[PDB]
Amino acid sequence: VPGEMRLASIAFNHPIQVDQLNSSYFKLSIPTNFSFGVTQEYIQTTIQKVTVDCKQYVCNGFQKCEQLLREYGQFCSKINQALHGANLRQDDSVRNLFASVKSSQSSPIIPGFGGDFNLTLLEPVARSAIEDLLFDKVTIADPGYMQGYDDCMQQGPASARDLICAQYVAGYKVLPPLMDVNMEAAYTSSLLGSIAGVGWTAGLSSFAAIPFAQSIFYRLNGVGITQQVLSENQKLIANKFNQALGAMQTGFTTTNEAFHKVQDAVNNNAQALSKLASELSNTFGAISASIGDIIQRLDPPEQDAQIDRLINGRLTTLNAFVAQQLVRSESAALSAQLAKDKVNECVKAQSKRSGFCGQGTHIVSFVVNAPNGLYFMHVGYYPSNHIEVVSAYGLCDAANPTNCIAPVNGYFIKTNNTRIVDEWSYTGSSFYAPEPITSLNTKYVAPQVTYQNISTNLPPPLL
Amino acid sequence: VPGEMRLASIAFNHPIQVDQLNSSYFKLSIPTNFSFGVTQEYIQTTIQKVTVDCKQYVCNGFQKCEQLLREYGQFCSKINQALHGANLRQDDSVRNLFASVKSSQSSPIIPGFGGDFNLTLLEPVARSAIEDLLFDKVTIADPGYMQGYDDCMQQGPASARDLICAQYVAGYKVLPPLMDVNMEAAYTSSLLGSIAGVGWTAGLSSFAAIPFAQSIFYRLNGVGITQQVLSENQKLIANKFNQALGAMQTGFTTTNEAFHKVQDAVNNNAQALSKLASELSNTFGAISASIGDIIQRLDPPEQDAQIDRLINGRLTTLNAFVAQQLVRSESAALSAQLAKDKVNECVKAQSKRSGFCGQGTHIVSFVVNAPNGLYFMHVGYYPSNHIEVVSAYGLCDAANPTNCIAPVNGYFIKTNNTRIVDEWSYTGSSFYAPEPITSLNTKYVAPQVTYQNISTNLPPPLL
Amino acid sequence: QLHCSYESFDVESGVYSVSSFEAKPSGSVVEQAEGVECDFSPLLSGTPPQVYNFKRLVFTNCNYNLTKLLSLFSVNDFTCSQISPAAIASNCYSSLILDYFSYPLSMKSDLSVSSAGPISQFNYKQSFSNPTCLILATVPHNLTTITKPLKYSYINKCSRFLSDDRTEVPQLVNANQYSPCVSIVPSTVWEDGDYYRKQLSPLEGGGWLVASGSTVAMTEQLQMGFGITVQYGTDTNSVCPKLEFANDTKIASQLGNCVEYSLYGVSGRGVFQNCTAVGVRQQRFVYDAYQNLVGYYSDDGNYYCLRACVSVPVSVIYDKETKTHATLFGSVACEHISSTMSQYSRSTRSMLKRRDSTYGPLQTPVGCVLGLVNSSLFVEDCKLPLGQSLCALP
Ligand SMILES: *[C@@H]1O[C@H](CO)[C@@H](O[C@@H]2O[C@H](CO)[C@@H](O)[C@H](O)[C@H]2NC(C)=O)[C@H](O)[C@H]1NC(C)=O
Ligand SMILES: *[C@@H]1O[C@H](CO)[C@@H](O[C@@H]2O[C@H](CO)[C@@H](O)[C@H](O)[C@H]2NC(C)=O)[C@H](O)[C@H]1NC(C)=O
Ligand SMILES: *[C@@H]1O[C@H](CO)[C@@H](O[C@@H]2O[C@H](CO)[C@@H](O)[C@H](O)[C@H]2NC(C)=O)[C@H](O)[C@H]1NC(C)=O
Ligand SMILES: *[C@@H]1O[C@H](CO)[C@@H](O[C@@H]2O[C@H](CO)[C@@H](O)[C@H](O)[C@H]2NC(C)=O)[C@H](O)[C@H]1NC(C)=O
Ligand SMILES: *[C@@H]1O[C@H](CO)[C@@H](O[C@@H]2O[C@H](CO)[C@@H](O)[C@H](O)[C@H]2NC(C)=O)[C@H](O)[C@H]1NC(C)=O
Ligand SMILES: *[C@@H]1O[C@H](CO)[C@@H](O[C@@H]2O[C@H](CO)[C@@H](O)[C@H](O)[C@H]2NC(C)=O)[C@H](O)[C@H]1NC(C)=O
Ligand SMILES: *[C@@H]1O[C@H](CO)[C@@H](O)[C@H](O)[C@H]1NC(C)=O
Ligand SMILES: *[C@@H]1O[C@H](CO)[C@@H](O)[C@H](O)[C@H]1NC(C)=O
Ligand SMILES: *[C@@H]1O[C@H](CO)[C@@H](O)[C@H](O)[C@H]1NC(C)=O
Ligand SMILES: *[C@@H]1O[C@H](CO)[C@@H](O)[C@H](O)[C@H]1NC(C)=O
Ligand SMILES: *[C@@H]1O[C@H](CO)[C@@H](O)[C@H](O)[C@H]1NC(C)=O
Repeated sequence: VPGEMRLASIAFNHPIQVDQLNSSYFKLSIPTNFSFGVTQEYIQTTIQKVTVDCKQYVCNGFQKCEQLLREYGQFCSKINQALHGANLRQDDSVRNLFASVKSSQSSPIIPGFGGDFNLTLLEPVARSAIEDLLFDKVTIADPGYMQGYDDCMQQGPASARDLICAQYVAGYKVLPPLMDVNMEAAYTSSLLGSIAGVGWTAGLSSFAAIPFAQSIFYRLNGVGITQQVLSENQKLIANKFNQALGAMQTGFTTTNEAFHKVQDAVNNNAQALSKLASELSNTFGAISASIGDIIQRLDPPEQDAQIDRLINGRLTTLNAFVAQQLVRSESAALSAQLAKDKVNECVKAQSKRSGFCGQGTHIVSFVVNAPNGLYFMHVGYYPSNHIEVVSAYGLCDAANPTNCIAPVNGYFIKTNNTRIVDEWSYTGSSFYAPEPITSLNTKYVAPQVTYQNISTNLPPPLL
Repeated sequence: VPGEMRLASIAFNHPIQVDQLNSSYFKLSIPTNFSFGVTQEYIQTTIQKVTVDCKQYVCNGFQKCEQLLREYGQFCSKINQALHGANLRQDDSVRNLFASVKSSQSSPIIPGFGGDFNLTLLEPVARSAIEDLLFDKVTIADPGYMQGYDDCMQQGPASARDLICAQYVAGYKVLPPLMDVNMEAAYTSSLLGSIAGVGWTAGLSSFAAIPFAQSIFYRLNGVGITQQVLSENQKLIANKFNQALGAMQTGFTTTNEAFHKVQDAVNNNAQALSKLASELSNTFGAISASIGDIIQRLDPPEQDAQIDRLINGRLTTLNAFVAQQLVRSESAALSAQLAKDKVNECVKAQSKRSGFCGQGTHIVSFVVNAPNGLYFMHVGYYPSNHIEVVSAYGLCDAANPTNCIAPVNGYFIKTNNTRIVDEWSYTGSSFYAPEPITSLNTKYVAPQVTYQNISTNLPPPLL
Repeated sequence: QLHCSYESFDVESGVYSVSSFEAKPSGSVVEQAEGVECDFSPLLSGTPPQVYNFKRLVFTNCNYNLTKLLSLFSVNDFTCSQISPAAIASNCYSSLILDYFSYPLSMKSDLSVSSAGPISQFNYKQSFSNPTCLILATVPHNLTTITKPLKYSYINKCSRFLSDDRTEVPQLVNANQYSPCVSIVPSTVWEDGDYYRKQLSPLEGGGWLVASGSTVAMTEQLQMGFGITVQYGTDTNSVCPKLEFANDTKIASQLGNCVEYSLYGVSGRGVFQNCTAVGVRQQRFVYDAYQNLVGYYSDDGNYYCLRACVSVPVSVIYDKETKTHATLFGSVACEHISSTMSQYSRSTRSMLKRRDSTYGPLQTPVGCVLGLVNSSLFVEDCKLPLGQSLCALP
């Protein structure tokens, strides 16, 4: 028999402490190890589009209720118009999103793209295996339109359980998506074609058209990793990168919260339809939920007392339903704006903002189709094995106080490396990689009291 | 007359493909033509503010009602409190927006401002010609409060059809706007005068006071267009710019989506009032929609039963109305925050993040007053006639692989121009335009295996 | 319909929903039966009971024709709560119950199912969970095998004294139950205002049963009343009106696409299919979690599945710029489409026919459409998308 549950304190991780130091030099923390890793997000962009029939939902061809309904015919008109406007908004958001997805130009894409990088995202020319894994993991009901109506009809299995056949009972109509999944696949491939790249200035006109690996090295130097390290570790980088990518095959689990959100987007749509269906059986104190039954059992002077009760409650349900749809539609529109923003930042370029994208600085990110939205993956850079080193605010010529320099995108640290005869060395800011100080990694600055006074050998300036 | 509609596939506009080459050099796509163009957007910042007399909407002061409502008197207080708070929020949002709209300093503005640019947005020294074009295209009823009482009253024309005078029957009150339109116009003139400075190390502390054209040229070098080209094409630039500007006079049609949004904001405000008005005639099963009719024909034991039923439905519609206002007010506040963000980014300065503003990189944008909000216009750059050229990652001295170079905000391309004897030439990235390579266009970089090896003539540096 | 919904003569161009087709219903089949005529002979002789002595007949498995019974008496009061009297005669049920009794018509003023009279306070009550009817009637001079009570009688009080001799507990009669006081009251009340008592058992805590009653003079023709209630059910509905099944000519196993039906008095409409036979066997019908019939067992040994019938969604493409329109029938596909519809929607669709009387229907990936024309053009934005890649050009 399993053990009793155990009460426990919530752990609090403590940040690595770095003691403050006085004077002209200071302690510096730098990682000596790193790993690629990924994060994911799901941004819903749409609400499934439906319409209803205030003439088929309330009653079903009984002439007595039709005449009663006429006194309320304007409520249906309000219902229909409201739903119609909601659907127009959904189509607006789709077009607006795609307008930013498209690029004026892109690379062609072939198998083996990305060189040593594995790139499982490539299409089976298609959508992609990753998108299909998502769709398989999703528990959503079998699709509408074709064959449609004939899966309600006896020409099919008795085991069908689709609410879609109930679509033809309840008066529901499910409108088709505007986007067409094949066009959708074309749009996501177009985004992959914009890769390599964003670097090289704005990237808003020109298209670099360079190998994928090269764009990666460019991004790595954009985060303060020295160029020398990048050339030495090229295969290592690809190996760590593909380990992170390979983990995506385990990413389709219930502990993946982005995945969970996708499933709940599906769940919410299904629930809304089920609510209207269940209400068809809801008496309002009426003798029966069936109009024809109460007609058959009652003299007409009393018959429509029962019909009236039934009609009013049915209308009330429809009104509540519409209000809910309008709210959800608006939340989707706002969510779609966010998706558009990330496409124009997190995907189309490396970003310096932190915040957006996965939390590991930023390096290239990717996006794929997901039901009712976009699913993002963010490659990130996670530091490890931080060490503490001595560093100086800057250096100057002790023979001439106006000769003062400071490192660019890096630090001056006391050398701890046997290759360098010089007492100080430059390092990248993202990684511990000391190197000799040269003019390429430094700039002249105004003098400051904290700069070290070097009385001997400084190559930048030599004098 | 016309024939049958034609079924068609939705076209998919393919991006221009660029081949992915596999060596130390690559194809580069660069536009050879461009045009100015504009986009527009409407951001609502406020909703019409209303209050409701909670006694007058329910009844006309008939005394039976005066006593019957005492049982429900707390409902009215809740209604008044909720509406009052909603109106306070609208005023808060307006003040907050203007607090950042204002500038500590601005240029005086004169006729002939902007030089060769036409600048039709200038006030007719009033509001502006553009603002009036918008207001004339808008179908909204003329505002009251000076006086408009006599368009209700027998002291005026028989043709008035304003909801405004229905406000004196139903007890509605539309609150006057928080600010005089002239003050608001003054704030946007200050925004026009806030241009130039456009930059230079935040510019919150300074004002450059330079010609509009001059500030534009700095914006143009901000996107990689070379200066030499700009100096030779200045009149050409002015012409293209004014063609884009002149199109705004044709932009105020229902085919303009931003314009359409403005009209619907107006429609919604009028619509909310009409809903309440229509309910005055809605019986709730009461013998008549009029209280006085109920009183005139009934003994008090029945009379009061009829009146209470009538009252209950009237209060119910007021409650739903308040909820509707609370929702809309909140969405307006959020929208106003967005506008504030754009004014302090997309308008006051050039932005490099893309997404925002018009989709053509970014160059100066303008904003004008619109009903219930701000109407933005964004000037942008659209590349055209892209060609592919050969380009290199960098260039080098083959005798000394210990100092190499790379272009700044541009590319090194193989020369195709008879004017330039050099094997390679610099180009701007926003526009194709070869130039000799000089130190102004380059930076020293660490060497790489993909850099070309020049064994003979390379002047930047010669040594 | 669209113009009326927008209260205008100029609807903005777009695609709009319109009401769906009813899907073409067809003639009925039934699986009711069987049983034998419900013997109503207990009413044909002897003296009917005092208001606290009721006779009851439970009817199951049997067939009836109540108008045969109506011919036997003159009815001086007919009323039915929660059901038309015509329907209760024609309805088929899991049970039919008849209560019958002597009743002077001098007391008819005190009797209705809702009455506050002493007859309902202490002698009889009916549940309102089931529809009810009431009949008052008298005996014809040729029905003399039925005989009169010496006097009509009733209990006008029923309470129990508390054991402490200061208070008393009233006992109104429970619906569908004899009053407790019947255990002490005599088969008739010997004199008007007679009262009786019994000591309560110690298991009851002591105290005394108390009851009293009143009488009404005997009349030239016997006067009587009846109470009727019915019970709803599914596969228990063996009580039915006498039925004739000639010339259906067939029932279950004859299809059909939408047919009216009744099974054991359970109405519905739908199409059936020959399928498996999930359990529980012999349970009559089969239902989903929403209480909608799923399918039904039959005496041919065949389980039938039920799909109800399938309605057809409709939408309309409207181009106000050219003042033209076209339509889409949705997922239904052109295989169920015909030039006219009995299914049906609105009295005509001739406005479509203004062009489409001359052309065949066109299938599309979304669904069958009328008056679209397959141009195979590629256009970036129709401003009238049909969803997917479909696009109707103006
Ligand atoms: C940097 O750290 C990583 C992990 O912390 C090291 O990777 C090793 O990876 C293999 C493969 O999963 C593991 O089995 C080993 O246990 C890992 N080693 C350690 C010490 O965790 C990687 O070798 C490190 N790189 C350095 C120190 O240069
Ligand atoms: C990298 O891409 C290769 C294909 O080049 C993938 O290898 C295939 O993976 C699928 C999925 O399990 C297998 O069915 C195939 O048999 C594999 N190919 C071969 C030749 O064995 C691989 O999964 C991708 N990812 C990684 C991390 O290597
Ligand atoms: C040598 O280092 C000192 C501090 O480490 C430099 O700074 C001087 O500090 C004193 C004490 O506050 C000040 O009075 C001087 O004004 C500082 N110098 C300057 C130039 O401001 C000192 O400059 C260094 N000597 C060199 C670089 O020759
Ligand atoms: C370069 O771009 C300009 C600006 O778009 C082009 O000039 C316009 O071309 C269109 C093409 O139909 C004409 O309708 C306009 O009247 C032209 N305007 C002006 C001011 O010339 C020009 O044709 C382009 N040139 C090339 C070679 O592409
Ligand atoms: C901008 O330039 C346009 C020319 O396209 C000016 O518009 C015309 O101005 C003349 C005045 O001589 C009028 O007679 C025309 O009717 C105008 N054309 C129109 C309205 O299409 C315009 O005045 C200039 N505006 C500014 C601010 O310079
Ligand atoms: C000349 O260009 C080549 C590439 O075309 C430069 O790169 C060398 O390439 C070979 C083969 O890939 C490598 O083995 C060398 O290590 C590369 N050189 C360096 C410095 O890494 C080559 O350097 C250039 N020669 C010069 C500049 O003298
Ligand atoms: C440490 O910093 C303080 C800051 O006030 C300064 O006064 C002092 O000179 C520094 N050095 C020592 C040794 O305290
Ligand atoms: C060039 O082609 C070879 C294979 O022939 C490939 O290994 C190498 O990575 C390519 N260079 C790139 C993509 O820069
Ligand atoms: C005999 O009758 C009464 C209850 O009816 C009670 O006084 C007594 O307990 C009964 N005898 C027994 C043995 O229960
Ligand atoms: C159809 O029903 C009959 C019994 O009526 C049965 O014998 C037969 O197997 C059924 N066919 C199918 C395909 O279920
Ligand atoms: C319509 O035209 C397309 C164009 O190729 C053709 O493929 C198709 O078969 C035609 N018919 C239908 C019903 O789509």
